[PDB]
Amino acid sequence: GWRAPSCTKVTGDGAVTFTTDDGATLAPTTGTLQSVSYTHGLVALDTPNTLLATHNDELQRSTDAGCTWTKVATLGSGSTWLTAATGGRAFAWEKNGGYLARVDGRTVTKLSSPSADIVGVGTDKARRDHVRLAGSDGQLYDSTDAGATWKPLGKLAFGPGASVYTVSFDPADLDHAVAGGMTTGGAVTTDGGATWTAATGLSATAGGKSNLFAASVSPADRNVVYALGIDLVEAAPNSGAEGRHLYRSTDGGRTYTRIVDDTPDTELTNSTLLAPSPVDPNVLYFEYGTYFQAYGTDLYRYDARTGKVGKTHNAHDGISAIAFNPARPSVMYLGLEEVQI
Amino acid sequence: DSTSGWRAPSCTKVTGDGAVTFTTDDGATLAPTTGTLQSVSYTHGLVALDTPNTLLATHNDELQRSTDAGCTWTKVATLGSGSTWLTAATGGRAFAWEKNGGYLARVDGRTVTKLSSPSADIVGVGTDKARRDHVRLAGSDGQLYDSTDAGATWKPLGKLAFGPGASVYTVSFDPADLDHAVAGGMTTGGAVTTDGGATWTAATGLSATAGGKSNLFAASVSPADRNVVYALGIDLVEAAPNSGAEGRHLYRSTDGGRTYTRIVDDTPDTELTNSTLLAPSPVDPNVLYFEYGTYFQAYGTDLYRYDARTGKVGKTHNAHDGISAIAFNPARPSVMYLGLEEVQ
Ligand SMILES: [Ca+2]
Ligand SMILES: [Ca+2]
Ligand SMILES: [Ca+2]
Ligand SMILES: [Ca+2]
Repeated sequence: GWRAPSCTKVTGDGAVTFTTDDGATLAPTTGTLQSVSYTHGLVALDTPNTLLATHNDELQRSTDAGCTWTKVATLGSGSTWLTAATGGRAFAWEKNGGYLARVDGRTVTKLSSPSADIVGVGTDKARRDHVRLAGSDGQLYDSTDAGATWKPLGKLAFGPGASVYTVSFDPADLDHAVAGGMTTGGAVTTDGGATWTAATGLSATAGGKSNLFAASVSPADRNVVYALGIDLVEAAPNSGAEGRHLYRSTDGGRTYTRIVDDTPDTELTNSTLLAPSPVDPNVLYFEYGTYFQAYGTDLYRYDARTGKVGKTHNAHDGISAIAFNPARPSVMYLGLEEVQI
Repeated sequence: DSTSGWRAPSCTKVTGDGAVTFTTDDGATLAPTTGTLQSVSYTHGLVALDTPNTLLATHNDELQRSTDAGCTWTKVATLGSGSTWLTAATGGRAFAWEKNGGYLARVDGRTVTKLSSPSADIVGVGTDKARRDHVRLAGSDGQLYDSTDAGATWKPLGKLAFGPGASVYTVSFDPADLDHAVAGGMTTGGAVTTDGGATWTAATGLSATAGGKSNLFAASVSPADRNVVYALGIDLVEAAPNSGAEGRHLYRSTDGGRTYTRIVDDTPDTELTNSTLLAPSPVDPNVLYFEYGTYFQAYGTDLYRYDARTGKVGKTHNAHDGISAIAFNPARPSVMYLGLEEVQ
């Protein structure tokens, strides 16, 4: 049922638009985005032509593949991420906060998160009531009643006393997850947290420490993981080297290789958004944007076939979220930021 | 009757190993060097001395000297540290010290006197222009120390800049007044003393939020105006999680370090890091030079020039991996000496 958008202009408040050319042009929106705005929540659902977004605390829905956006509800948090689930369902959650809710069509059920500091959420494609969640100590939690109740699952990803930035769940297999921590680098599980294996390759120095700020298992190939981190040995004081790179694993998160470096031409931060292509395992989108000096936003496209990074530029202050049209993934939905300087 | 003081370099190429060159046009062109800088190299130490046409540099562990305004560089000695910074004193003297280390030595002409630092984690050194043998030093706990015998012996001076358990990225001394110093802390923002650390005023303006936490990584008092201070920091409130904002800016004070205003933001056109080198003009209080460089994708080095008259930043670009130190010709400050980096 899914189709490409049958429009060139979007009817909505300006928080969500789309591009058909990797950001070279953005569809005009009827509304003008107002400061202060972030759009951290944006997903395509399995339901044909249906998307959800959260613009600040406003949950929005489109049922015509992004041509029209309408308010559904106001959520109890002003900064939520979305994770799609089977059957017109999604989970809304505050990254590094405690807010957690379930969306069923347009109905919102606020849940009791088992963690006050959520760093990842994953859903079971085969079992729509099955959902997992990670806390910032590296503990995974499991629910089989659509998030109504929760049990701890498995062991801590890096053992006790660790600070975990992120857990990315393989969309094809919730038993497969990657964790990124402070000084502890990366870890990977394939048995739902029963055992964890430390990743290598995030430092150019054997056994070197690193921060793994963000990770994303490719929906295109369970063996491909994209990551953002700092090699703490490379970032030795007085070196003046930041040590910040993007990385790629091709063995499911066991070993990583540097693929992009933090430069003015490929600008990285500790918060760079990672958007792997859902169909091409070679392709990673990422972005940089700032309102300062009205610099605008760079939308980057990495392709592992050559290792090269292309970029387009637009005038918005940032892109907070990216989703892909399932029928034509070259159509990309962009959730936008506007901050008044 | 003539004196023969400082002059601009009377040469077109530099005879030396390639760690130090000069520019007459803010980095648009760099003087060629006879030698080719080799990996792995950093030149963290570089100063112009008071003595006519004399400079010192440290290229890794090699102390180097020039007596012809940078046209010829020769080895002086191998130092006990491979990463040292230089602070000029009067006449022919400088102090060599390892930032965030314990190595400390005095250079007089070509003579190196190894000293015993009162701190194993040095974050700042300042010299007294009026008293040749008077020097001060800061440790990473925020303690200042005082020596009146050219660094041979030391006594603690004043109180900790921030207090117990609050460590310090830097202490910058006013070159015109060793009683005036700026301290930069981890989450504790900035402080300033005008009485040699007896009292410390907490700075404002490093966070856009009143009382907000911040990191003050680097600070430099203008040699052209004791009230002008340039600084590198992160506004930790602005850098809130999920905001995506890095919170990193350059700042300027016009009251000696009591209050700061943002002047430059971290963008691809004005690239900042937690280690951005700060080099205020020695003669124009409006002008600050700073640097960004990386060898990744052979990006090279941007040398930036901020001017408070207009608020604008200009830049030049060169192909080196980085500029690790900057000094100015005292007689002709548009002549700038650059210490360079090279990494495989
Ligand atoms: Ca960067
Ligand atoms: Ca704007
Ligand atoms: Ca930067
Ligand atoms: Ca090089």
